[PDB]
Formats: sequence, structure tokens, C-alpha cells
Amino acid sequence: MTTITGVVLAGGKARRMGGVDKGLLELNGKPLWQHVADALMTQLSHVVVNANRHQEIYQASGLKVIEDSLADYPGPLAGMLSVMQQEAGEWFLFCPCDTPYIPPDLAARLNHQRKDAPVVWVHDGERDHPTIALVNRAIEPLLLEYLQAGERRVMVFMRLAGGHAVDFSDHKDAFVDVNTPEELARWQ
Ligand SMILES: [Li+]
Repeated sequence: MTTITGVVLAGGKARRMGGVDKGLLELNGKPLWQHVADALMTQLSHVVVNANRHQEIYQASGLKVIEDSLADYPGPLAGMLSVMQQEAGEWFLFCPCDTPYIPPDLAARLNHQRKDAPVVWVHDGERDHPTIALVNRAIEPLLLEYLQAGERRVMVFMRLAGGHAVDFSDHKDAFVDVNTPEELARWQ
């Protein structure tokens, strides 16, 4: 019913008994994934989270938790596909669980700059963030074919799908990512 579903990508696998659950690390008392979810809810009515560990903890804030298919495909594309297979609706705005400062015009600017492409993603002036991506439904069969072929590379896929980068270089620091607990400590 709404146009774009927001999706927080809070990782798959647990390729050694998980280890650190990055989405649940807390920034000012609030799990990183929830910072992302709250920022997406500012701009979108329907937001879900892809998480494959500690699902009960993710389920605590009342959002739908989507788990990866048993295919166990590699990398962030696997979560994107699992969500498209389990959610209706024509557009998805994906964002990883570690970029807590994403801006309230993320969806609007990506949509304004889509210019007929089926996929666009954020470029922050220094690097591509191909997992912060507005993706049309039509990408679902292409993703499934790519992952079934044994591929994993995210940027390569986004290029094959006919996507382009959208320039968010004017958004100072909105796309900083917190990759480690060590990094997290610096933003408290
Ligand atoms: Li554990």
C-alpha cells in the first residue's frame, strides 16, 4: 500500500557462532539498528528489519523481523533478496544497521534522482554505499539469478542491474558507519 518499504539490514550468517551482533551494539542507550530504523520511520511508514540472530531481541521494538532463506547466500545481497521474497510492494530502501545518522531526505533524494533507473544508491563524496539503495521489485529475479550463480559482489550487481550513484556529498557525515565497537566508542 505505501510506495517504498524501509529495510534495516542487520546482517546474516553467524559464520562462527555469531560473535558480536553489531546491530545490537548501543549508541547512547539505543541499539544501532534502532537508530537506523527510527531514521527510516521519519521518512517512511513501513519499516522492517532483516536479522538472522537474536531475533527475539530485534522483535522487541514492534517491527517485523525477516530472516534469510536457508539457501545461505553470501553477503548483503542475500538479505535484500530474502526481504523482497517476504515483502510485497514495489520499492525498497535498504540501509545497513551501522549508519545511524542517515538523513530525513534519504528516500526523497534517491527517488528524485532515480531518473528511470531501477536501482540507485548513495555516494557520500568519498565512497559508494551500495547497500544504502532504493531498489525496484524488478530487481528480484536478477538478484535471485545472480546469487544462484554463486556470485556475491554488491557493487558489481548494482552495476549489472543498471543502477547509478546519487550524490549526497553535501550531507556532512550523515553516512558515517560504525563498523566496530572501537568505532562506536568514538561517537558516544
Ligand atoms: Li550469543
